[PDB]
Order: sequence, then structure tokens, then C-alpha cells
Amino acid sequence: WIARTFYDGPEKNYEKTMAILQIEAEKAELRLKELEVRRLMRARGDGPWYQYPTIDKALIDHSPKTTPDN
Amino acid sequence: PDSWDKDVYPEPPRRTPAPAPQTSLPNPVTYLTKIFDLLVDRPVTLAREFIEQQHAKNRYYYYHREFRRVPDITECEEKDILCMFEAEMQWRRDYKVDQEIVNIIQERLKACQQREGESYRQNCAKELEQFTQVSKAFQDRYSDLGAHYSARKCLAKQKQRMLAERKAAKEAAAA
Ligand SMILES: CCCCCCCCCCCCCCCCC[C@@H](O)O[C@H](CO[C@H](O)CCCCCCCCCCCCCCC)COP(=O)(O)OCC[N+](C)(C)C
Repeated sequence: WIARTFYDGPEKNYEKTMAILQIEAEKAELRLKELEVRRLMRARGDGPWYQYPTIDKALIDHSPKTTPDN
Repeated sequence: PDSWDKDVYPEPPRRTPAPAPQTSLPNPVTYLTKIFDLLVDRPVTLAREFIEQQHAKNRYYYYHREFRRVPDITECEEKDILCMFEAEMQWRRDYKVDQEIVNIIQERLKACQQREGESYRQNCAKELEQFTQVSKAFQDRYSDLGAHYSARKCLAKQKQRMLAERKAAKEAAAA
């Protein structure tokens, strides 16, 4: 009666633990991958992150400058 | 009594002597047993019959749980957590069953020692040997794993034992 009224079968806890383990293992893998990706982008600078600004090329004046040799 | 299996818990045929009264003096033990029976066993027996018929009026069943086999830790990938979880649970259940097997053998040994009286050092040699074998197996399987034991540590211990055995056998073969 106690088991019927208050508790649940072993399979429920078993499968819930499987799901929790899957979720947290995926999270750990994603954390390692994030660290590696951050290191690579900061070292190289070829990704969307760590893009430090440079001078805009639309600021340059392309017109004769009173002197042929600029 | 069918309440337990006689093959798992063996008991000798229980041969007992017969009374051979050499004197006409009536003993107190037989009269005491007779009055004990009449005054104690009969009321207990009638109460048990009443309770047993009450139980027979309402008969219901309960079942033993069966567990399927799953891949063990030897056939689980290095970082695959789901198969590791299943193998770990299986290994823990097998560990519990092994503990109970050792318990059964120890109960056999204790019962033999009590039963044999003064000739226990001789008549319990089979039980002593069987307990020695079971103890050796259990000690090899599970000893020195630690408080944080697991299937991986048991596997590593077995692997180290097998390396030692293979090396010793190879050295003996080529000598
Ligand atoms: C002869 C009898 C011998 C046994 C006596 C047992 C008495 C039990 C009392 C102690 C029980 C402690 C509580 C244990 C569980 C409570 C918490 C939780 O586990 O239970 C919840 C449920 O709790 C109960 O609904 C309520 C419990 C409250 C007990 C209160 C008892 C004392 C009250 C005293 C009041 C006095 C009167 C007021 C005076 C002013 C959730 O259960 P639920 O998730 O649904 O279960 C579903 C199971 N399924 C999935 C298989 C279907």
C-alpha cells in the first residue's frame, strides 16, 4: 500500500537518470568545445569573436589632391 | 516445510536414537514434555489453524522481478555515458548477488559447525573447502576497490591480474 500510494516504479527513476546524464554530458562537451573555440578565435582572429576595429575605407578621399603624387 | 529450497540448504537425514529405558523409574522429562504439549502446543496450533483459514479466505500473490542483461563495462565506449550507466547498474546488482552467495555459504558453514557437535573439525571439511573457494573468488573480484568503487575499477583490477598471470605463465613456459 505504501508503494502504491506514495512511490513509483524503478523504471521512472532509471530513465530520468539516463536523461539527466545525457543532458549534463552534452553540457560538459559543449563547455570544453567553447573553451577550445574561444582559444582558437582569440589566437587567430579569423572568427566572429575578438574582431577588433580598424579604419573604415569609406573615409578615404579619392580625388585629385592638388599634386599628382598625392 | 516447503518454505525454502532443500538443495540450497542441505541437511543430513537427521537420524535419532530410540528410547531404551533400563530402569522402571518414570522420568520427569517425558511427563514434562507431555504436559508442555497439552498446555502450549495445542492452543498455539488451534490459533494457527484459525489464522491460516482466515488467510486462505483472502489469497493474493506477489512476484519476483526479472532483470534483462545489458552490455557491461567492457563493451562500453570510453565517453558514452548511457552505456556506462547501464553497465554500472548491472555490475552493482551482480555485486549484491555475489554478497548474498557468500552469505549463503557462510550460513551453511555455521550450521554445519553447530550441528556436528564435537566432530566438526572433520565433518565440516567440505563446507570449509567450499567457503574457502567462494571467499577466494569474492576476494579476487571485489577486494581493495575502495569506498568509491565502480565497474571500471573492478575491470582494471581484473586486467592487472590477467597481465600478471599471462606474464608468469609465459615465463614458466619458456623456462
Ligand atoms: C497502520 C498503518 C501503518 C503505516 C502508517 C503510515 C502513515 C503515513 C504517515 C507519514 C507519511 C509521510 C509522508 C510520506 C510521503 C509524503 C510526501 C510525498 O512522498 O507524498 C506525496 C503525497 O502526500 C500525500 O498526498 C499526503 C500525505 C500527508 C500525510 C499527513 C498525515 C498526518 C496528518 C495529521 C493531521 C491531523 C489532523 C489535524 C489535527 C488538527 C506525493 O505523492 P504522489 O506524488 O501523489 O505519489 C504518486 C505515486 N504514484 C505515482 C505511484 C501514483
